[PDB]
Amino acid sequence: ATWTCINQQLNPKTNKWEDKRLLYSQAKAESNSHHAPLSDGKTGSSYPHWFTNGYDGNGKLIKGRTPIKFGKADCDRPPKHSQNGMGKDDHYLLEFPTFPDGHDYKFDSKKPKEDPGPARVIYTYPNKVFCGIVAHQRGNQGDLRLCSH
RNA sequence: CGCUCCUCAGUACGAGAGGAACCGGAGCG
Ligand SMILES: [K+]
Ligand SMILES: [K+]
Ligand SMILES: [K+]
Repeated sequence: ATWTCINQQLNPKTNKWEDKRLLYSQAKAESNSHHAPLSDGKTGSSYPHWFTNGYDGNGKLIKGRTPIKFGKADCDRPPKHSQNGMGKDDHYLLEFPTFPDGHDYKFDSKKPKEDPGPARVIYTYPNKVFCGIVAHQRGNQGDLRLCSH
């Protein structure tokens, strides 16, 4: 499919704060999460890595929080995250950068860190069940939000 | 001792969405 993500970017090809409308191919996003390692950010970029989605390692939900209205089960099922993330029983949401040109992220180069952009593909652990494509509202930082489609 | 860079380490430690230090290396005061 294809997800529409809205984001405010300071179009360096201008400088000003512009309201871009990015379109992502669900197919390509999934491809991304597959070519991506199945670990909890112990890579140079730090991706992919756990997306708490408002939760804690227990499955209990953090104060003043509200999970992403994902839809499909699993994705909305309180996670279970244990330290290395590699809990022989754990199950949680991972996040990885995804881009409109749906190229695979250089997950291992810190210094210099390939800019991860505003969007990420969220998929289950350890089955990589695509959940959705969320993105920051302003720039490539801040609070994540589930885009439309 | 102070500052820049590497490294430590995307580690430790986090979960307001991130993220140190000590040791060590290069340099300036
Ligand atoms: K971690
Ligand atoms: K340092
Ligand atoms: K040092």
